[PDB]
Amino acid sequence: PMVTAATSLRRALENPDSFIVAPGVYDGLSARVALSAGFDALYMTGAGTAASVHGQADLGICTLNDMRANAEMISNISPSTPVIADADTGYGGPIMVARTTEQYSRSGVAAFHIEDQVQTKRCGHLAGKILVDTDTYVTRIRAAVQARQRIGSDIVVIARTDSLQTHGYEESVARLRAARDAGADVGFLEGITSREMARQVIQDLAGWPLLLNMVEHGATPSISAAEAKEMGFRIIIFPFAALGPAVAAMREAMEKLKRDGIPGLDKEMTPQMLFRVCGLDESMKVDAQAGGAAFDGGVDL
Amino acid sequence: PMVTAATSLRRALENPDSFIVAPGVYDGLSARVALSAGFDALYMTGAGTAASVHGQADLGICTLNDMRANAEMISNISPSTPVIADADTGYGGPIMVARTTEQYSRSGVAAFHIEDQVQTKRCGHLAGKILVDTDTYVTRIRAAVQARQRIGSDIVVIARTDSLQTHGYEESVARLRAARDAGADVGFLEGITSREMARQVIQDLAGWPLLLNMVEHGATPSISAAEAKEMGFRIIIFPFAALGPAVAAMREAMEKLKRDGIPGLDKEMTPQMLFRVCGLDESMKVDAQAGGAAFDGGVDL
Amino acid sequence: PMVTAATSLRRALENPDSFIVAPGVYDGLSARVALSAGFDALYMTGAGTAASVHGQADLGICTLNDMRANAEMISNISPSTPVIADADTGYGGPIMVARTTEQYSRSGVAAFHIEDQVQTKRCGHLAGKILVDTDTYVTRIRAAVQARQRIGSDIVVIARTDSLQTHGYEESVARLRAARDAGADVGFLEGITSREMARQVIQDLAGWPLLLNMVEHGATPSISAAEAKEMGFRIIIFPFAALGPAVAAMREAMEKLKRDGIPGLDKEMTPQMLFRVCGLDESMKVDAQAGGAAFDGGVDL
Amino acid sequence: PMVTAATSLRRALENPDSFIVAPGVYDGLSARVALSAGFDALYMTGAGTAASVHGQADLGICTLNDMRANAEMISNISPSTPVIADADTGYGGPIMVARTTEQYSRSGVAAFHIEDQVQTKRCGHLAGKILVDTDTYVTRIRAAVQARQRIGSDIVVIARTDSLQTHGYEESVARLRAARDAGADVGFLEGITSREMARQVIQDLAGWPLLLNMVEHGATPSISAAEAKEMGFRIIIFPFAALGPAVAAMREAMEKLKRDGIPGLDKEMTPQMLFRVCGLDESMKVDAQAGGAAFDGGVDLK
Ligand SMILES: O=C(O)C(O)(O)C(F)(F)C(=O)O
Ligand SMILES: O=C(O)C(O)(O)C(F)(F)C(=O)O
Ligand SMILES: O=C(O)C(O)(O)C(F)(F)C(=O)O
Ligand SMILES: O=C(O)C(O)(O)C(F)(F)C(=O)O
Ligand SMILES: [Mn+2]
Ligand SMILES: [Mn+2]
Ligand SMILES: [Mn+2]
Ligand SMILES: [Mn+2]
Repeated sequence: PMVTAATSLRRALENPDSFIVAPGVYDGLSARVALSAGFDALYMTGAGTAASVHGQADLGICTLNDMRANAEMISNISPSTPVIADADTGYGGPIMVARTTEQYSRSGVAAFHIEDQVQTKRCGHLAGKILVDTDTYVTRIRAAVQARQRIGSDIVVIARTDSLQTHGYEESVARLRAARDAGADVGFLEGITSREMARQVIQDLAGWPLLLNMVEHGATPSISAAEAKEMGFRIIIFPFAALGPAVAAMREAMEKLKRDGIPGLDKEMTPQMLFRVCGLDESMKVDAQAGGAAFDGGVDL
Repeated sequence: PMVTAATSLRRALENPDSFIVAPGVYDGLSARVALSAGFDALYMTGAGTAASVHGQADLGICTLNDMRANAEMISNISPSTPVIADADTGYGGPIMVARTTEQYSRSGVAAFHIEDQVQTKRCGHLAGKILVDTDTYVTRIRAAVQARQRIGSDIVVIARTDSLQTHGYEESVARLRAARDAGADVGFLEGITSREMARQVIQDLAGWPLLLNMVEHGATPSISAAEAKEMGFRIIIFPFAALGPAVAAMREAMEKLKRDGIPGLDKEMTPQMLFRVCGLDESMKVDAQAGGAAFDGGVDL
Repeated sequence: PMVTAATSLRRALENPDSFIVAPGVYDGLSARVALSAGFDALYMTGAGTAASVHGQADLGICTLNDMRANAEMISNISPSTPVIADADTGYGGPIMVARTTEQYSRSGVAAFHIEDQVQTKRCGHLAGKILVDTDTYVTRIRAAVQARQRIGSDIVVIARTDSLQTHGYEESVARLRAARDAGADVGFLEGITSREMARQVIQDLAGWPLLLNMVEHGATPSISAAEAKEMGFRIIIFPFAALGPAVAAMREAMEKLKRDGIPGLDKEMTPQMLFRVCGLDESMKVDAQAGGAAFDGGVDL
Repeated sequence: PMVTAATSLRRALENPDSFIVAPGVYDGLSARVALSAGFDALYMTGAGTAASVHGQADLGICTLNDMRANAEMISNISPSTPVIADADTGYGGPIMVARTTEQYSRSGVAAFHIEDQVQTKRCGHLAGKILVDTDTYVTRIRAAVQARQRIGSDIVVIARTDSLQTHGYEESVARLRAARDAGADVGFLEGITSREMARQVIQDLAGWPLLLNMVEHGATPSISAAEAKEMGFRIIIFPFAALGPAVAAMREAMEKLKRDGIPGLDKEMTPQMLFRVCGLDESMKVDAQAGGAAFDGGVDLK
């Protein structure tokens, strides 16, 4: 019997108390660090995938192949951490949304989210978004739900709406209701603009687990994880938890290297140290375990 | 016709006053950030490829597919900037050394490096490394040379040897010699153990450009670029330039997130901020030029 | 001094007397076979690709990754042989049409066609098609011409319209001329319905090279290369010239393997014969010239 | 729960009565065709993958990435039909054999085979084969077996040796044995020189279910389905069963296209027909059921 984190994430979002905290990772390393810090959930950012795999802004540039491989490898770094993964708008219509679902399920991906934008989608905290009508939107969600059923996957279907910005509060809620009716599992109102409004969605969709996108310095005012739990939310996501820090530091680092002529990393950061963050030691156990002798001796010095 | 940065680097390699300084990057973000900071050349670390793409240590886990893809994107962020891309051992015998060359060429890679380890390779600063003999190795260096000139490519072939730690300085120099005769453009003594030895290679192989691999806190004492230039090297790489610092900053930041429950990114790090680092302005022009409406009134909130 | 069939074909189309016959190929095998036949050009069918890569119909399930990979590899079987690569609707808006143009050009592709359906397009001989408005289409062509030009590519842009069935003859022509004005290299009126439309269109955009798509037993009367040349076409393609016969042959061989329980391939299908169809001899030479003893001996017996 | 055709097959293999007939497919077309002919199992040929995905010979060109992708798409067309996928040598040492085992399980691959060649392998019917040593090889086998249990897959680890051409019959059987020992489920003596040795090897490795690779016009004399069943094989594969014919038919099609200046395909082959061979109807039902109307009025021309 093979296992997926969809299952125990699914049980937790059925327990009305357990609260899910998920930092936003974008590649192998951010995922290894966020694990070491002791988080019990990860979020694979679409934006961060764009950044790292393409060097590109969050503009629909990422392909299903792109997202799925990244989502996959992030999922099996630790197969019991549920991974919540971006899936943008489904990489097409029903035919495509199902492949994405099927794919993300086989991959061990614990949840994903489908938004209501046109396929050449935009970061949610960006102006001038373009949406698809409610009918097409429900059709994506209904495909993802029917797709998981057919293969018996527990993968958690998260319905994002980007419509607040363009269409007003009332309409985004009509969309979330309509996604709840097609069988979605969690509701995702993107870019909540106020505490009044976080409070107001939660009651308007009372008893449906909702998710908060705590992207900072965008449309959404700062809510700590505790306050969100307390407000009623069931999941909070921090898409730039890794990406932000990593940018500031590399920048300073490259400017330092520029004036200086050598990086000057702390003497702690040895290649073995750096490798250990990426599972060196577990990787050599695997070799010694199967009769191999390549890491005979260790690996220092 | 189409241009590649092979020809600049190969040209610059001929003027013996030009000295190529290339920091390590390992994904799009590090790349854009290295570029933003004014570097004239980039080095894509294999180790860093393994870590960001796979979350794995540097042990030959990366496939040609992984490597090339990552090489092409990094190379095309800024087409006029030369990129020296790790090619491990050529991912096979000659047949593969050859596809490796052609594909890196087509990708717009400016230079690459092939070493004398078994395919199932390992970072050069760990104990244990297992090598192939001199003939096989030369076969690889010859395969790259032949495949480049067969397609009319100016990509720069860097001959590396990982054989100092087990076979001794003398052998290491003998393999560089063979390689030089086989037509490599640049010598790569991995894991130079002293300044004595740095000055010494340069002399024993005088006339022939050499790379210094400036990985700190490993086998090589800390030599700055200015100093390497003065010794007589032609290229200096720093594989962990972005990676060390990103690992530190993210570890920090994830620890903060865990205690704090909100990441607290500096206010300067809006979503737009971060996309703008990843070419958002330019992506927005392509559209407008083409001329699209998507982006109309930009994206600011 | 890297080179590309794109430029060879650019030139062909500059002289109106040149006539181009390009059979459909969909994978490495079809490609080798068609090359062995002596054909001077290839057409990588999108439909085709979907069937081999995915085991799926032509419904817009291939992503850019799929199509670029296939196109590149086909293109580099015989680098001197121009390959006309299907490129669907460009895999998104302008941003993606450039990435498509850039990648295809780096891959050695000679030409590609962009059409005017929605991104979840279907084969042009199915009913139903859904189209985007003319402006949105022109925006695509325009991005490919621009993208071409920013990078100095000679790649041929082929403007397709699927508008005949839904909008009729004259809207079709209107769209085509609109694309010509945007810098497109070749017109492509999908599923022309009569031999006199054939001739009407050729004088309707006279001076401008036109492609005939000779897919049989859908929408288009059966017209030959001789006949097409005479009519005044510049390029004739046959998406299923390899595909169909392969299907039918495999169908019959699977029944016969069904009943008889041993395939009974002809005495000449040895493994080695099959391999020589795919460059065994040439890639054994690659090795030797390097050279290892890998195939030292030969491979036979 | 998601269900793997690897279980249905593990269990089929405990039945001493179940004989598995598996034709070699290599792309989606050749999968879809094999299925409709009614086969209950498919074989992904390593060789055929090289040819179709790369245009290249069977020489170690394919990377794990390559092979997994084909193996995955091929398993999931009919997800209840077991797919036995080539795995070459496992693309490196344990670490890599582990990843291969893992990815092939997630993909739905029913079985995969691992050989004792150098990682730059060649078709086991070419000369020149250069092997690795027994220890090294058991390390590979033991790793796919440990990887498999670490994650709880039913995936069937087939053990293959190429050592017959190079090191003789008795060494060939020593290797195959060392490997039953490290936990492999199915044995694969590749390139059987004669029919009395096909009879012999079953005897020598009684207890353990074996696979015949029936590649025609190489080293192995031609032995049929019922005939290998009788002798006592559990699995027979025909790696070129899709690819031989396709080559012959395409060569002819090209000659005809020069002769006639048009393929002259049969009235039967409408685009629709070929598409339906590729599951177009299934595809269109997925859209309708999800509420999409993209295929309203259907898709046959009017
Ligand atoms: O992380 C993401 O990709 C995202 O979709 O959640 C987002 F943050 F960019 C967003 O659009 O909000
Ligand atoms: O960065 C690399 O991949 C490298 O090869 O330069 C190295 F640093 F890992 C090394 O092997 O020294
Ligand atoms: O081969 C193709 O992909 C094609 O676009 O030309 C076609 F045949 F499918 C078609 O749409 O005519
Ligand atoms: O199909 C294959 O790749 C194969 O391994 O079975 C073979 F036929 F090439 C072989 O090695 O015999
Ligand atoms: Mn996103
Ligand atoms: Mn390296
Ligand atoms: Mn097409
Ligand atoms: Mn094989």
